[PDB]
Amino acid sequence: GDDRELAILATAENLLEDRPLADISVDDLAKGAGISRPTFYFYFPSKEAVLLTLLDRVVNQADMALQTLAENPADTDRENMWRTGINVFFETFGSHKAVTRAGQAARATSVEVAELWSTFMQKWIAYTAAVIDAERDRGAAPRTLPAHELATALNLMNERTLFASFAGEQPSVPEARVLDTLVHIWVTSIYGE
Amino acid sequence: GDDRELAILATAENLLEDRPLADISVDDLAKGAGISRPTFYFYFPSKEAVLLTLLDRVVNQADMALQTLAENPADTDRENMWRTGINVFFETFGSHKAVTRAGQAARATSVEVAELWSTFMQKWIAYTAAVIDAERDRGAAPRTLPAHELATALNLMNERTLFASFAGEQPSVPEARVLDTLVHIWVTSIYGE
Ligand SMILES: CC1CCN(C(=O)NCCc2ccccc2F)CC1
Ligand SMILES: CC1CCN(C(=O)NCCc2ccccc2F)CC1
Repeated sequence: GDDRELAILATAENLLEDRPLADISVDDLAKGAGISRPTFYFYFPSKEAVLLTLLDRVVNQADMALQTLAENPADTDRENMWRTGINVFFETFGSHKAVTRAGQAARATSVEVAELWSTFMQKWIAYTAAVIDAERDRGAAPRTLPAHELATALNLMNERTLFASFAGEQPSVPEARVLDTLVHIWVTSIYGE
Repeated sequence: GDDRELAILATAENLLEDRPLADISVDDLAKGAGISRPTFYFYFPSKEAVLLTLLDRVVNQADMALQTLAENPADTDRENMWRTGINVFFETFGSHKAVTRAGQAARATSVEVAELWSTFMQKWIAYTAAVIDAERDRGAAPRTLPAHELATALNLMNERTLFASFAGEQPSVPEARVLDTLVHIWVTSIYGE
């Protein structure tokens, strides 16, 4: 039950490593999961719905990791605080490159996928702005841009830059340089006069 | 000749303001341009090719504006230098929101559109890095990140952030705040220790 379901999800994530969702069939997913096509339709209405569930898992995994961090302060300078936070997204999405890639592309064709990204990005921006505000209240960060607007641009930078790196797009920051690149821009823009 | 062609381009840009390219027909474009469908096929192979030509015009317009700037230094602080430069992209693409939007979306489905964006973004990143390097050589900017990697992330930030603003995406920086937001992040990340 949960097992045929997990098998479908696992097969899907595996096949997305070798080709886009458009070139993966329900027959492909049913075969890999060791079920029939009708049985597949019991668990999911479409291959699109399978991707939505995989994305939902990855996004929630990042979100839960960030919550864990937010409850367990690492005893560290402000630079490492931001780095450890950005690193949740670098490792979580970077550990699931095929779902990241397919799920980013599905934003264009799926209202549910677009709304999932939007909902979480809104949450992560709100948390970023809350942390900036705390830094300003403690006198460590200067009162420059509206915190929520700065948070929005930094979050959108990370989305575009991380995913371009993972995809090896031209242009992109090399994956082995992208964390240091983003941390630098976050720290200088949050603390800089 | 060039006139039926310009009419097709103008009709296309006008119709893209009210709906996506998928919901615009060649009949729609031929009618608006006051020609027949066969005559249309003389000027362009597809509605896709029409969008590519419109994008090509917008991208080259931004590029030519930047070249103009690069030959005519405004007598100004470093902050206004970067602002005037970012503003080329804000005004050029923001003056052509429907082509920007459709052309951004076509990256997913058109190798020629993806390669056009890539080619120009590579040029703009190279120029950004050249300016940063000049700032470092004159002793105004510190030698922090590799210039080309910093340039890449700042350019990708601007792409994602400007286009989200123009589209009114959730989340996005309000359009009336996006220039100041980007300039702040550019200046603090380029000059900041
Ligand atoms: C899809 C994208 C992926 C990249 N992304 C991202 O790196 N945000 C960083 C969020 C963050 C870092 C440090 C402290 C708090 C905090 F919220 C947003 C979502
Ligand atoms: C599609 C995107 C749109 C946004 N974008 C962009 O703002 N780049 C800024 C480029 C720049 C600014 C100042 C000086 C030199 C310089 F090159 C890149 C391309």
